[PDB]
Amino acid sequence: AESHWCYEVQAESSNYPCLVPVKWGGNCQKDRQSPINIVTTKAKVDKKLGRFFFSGYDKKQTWTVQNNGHSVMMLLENKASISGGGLPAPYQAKQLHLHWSDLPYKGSEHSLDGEHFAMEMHIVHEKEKGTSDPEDEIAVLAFLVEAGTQVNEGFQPLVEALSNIPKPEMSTTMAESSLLDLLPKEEKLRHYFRYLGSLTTPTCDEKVVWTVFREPIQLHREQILAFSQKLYYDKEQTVSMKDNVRPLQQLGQRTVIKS
Ligand SMILES: CC(=O)/N=c1\sc(S(N)(=O)=O)nn1C
Ligand SMILES: [Zn+2]
Repeated sequence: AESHWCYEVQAESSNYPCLVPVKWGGNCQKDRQSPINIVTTKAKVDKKLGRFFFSGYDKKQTWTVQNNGHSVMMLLENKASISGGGLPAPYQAKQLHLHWSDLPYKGSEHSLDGEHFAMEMHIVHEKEKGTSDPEDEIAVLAFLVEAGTQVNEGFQPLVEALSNIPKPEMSTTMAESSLLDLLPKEEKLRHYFRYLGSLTTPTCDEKVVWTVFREPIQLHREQILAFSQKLYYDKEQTVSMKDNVRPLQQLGQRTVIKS
């Protein structure tokens, strides 16, 4: 590898050389990659995909949030977990991070019926294994974010914290908030899409069971813009953090199912 991985926007916005997505190493060139476009009418209903159970999602916490140089990430340190969702085990929550742009019609990694959303939020969980690595070691819950004029009060603690972590490796503490504050209303999360894929940054390991919820989070345009306005890819603050999005990958011979 001749330089550090980057997103296209970083290569375009700086003279410092870096490895763009089509040139990424690791497992990034293998054939079960994410994100993908989901043709919603072609995903078959699987009745075994029931409701999710969220643990620790309703509890108010003061989360640590940090700029890791390619996103903003909340550290969930196993303080939450999930089960159900047609998942084979409970999964422990590790981190939450986001991908975004500064235009309403792009910013998501996945697309639904060829539509990208303003952001996409990933909550990353790790499988509770038994004795008897796997294709489903990691469960990522993906939520699409739609831009509008509705102020999302739940997001405010996160949005306000952004001012405090402009540069990579900076961390801060968010005001009291729960994970549910960040999500659509729980009852609306019964409809989701499911497929097997990869992590969307190097080394892009093919060990993710993906869930993409049908119901979008509503965020005000200016709450979304706060991400590109307050954050930077680099300590020199030369490239505002936005378009931290991997281009679409081919489904190949994989199948997408839905609840
Ligand atoms: C270690 C870890 O969780 N990193 C991640 S989370 C992730 S993502 N964007 O959720 O698929 N991609 N990568 C590389
Ligand atoms: Zn992600």
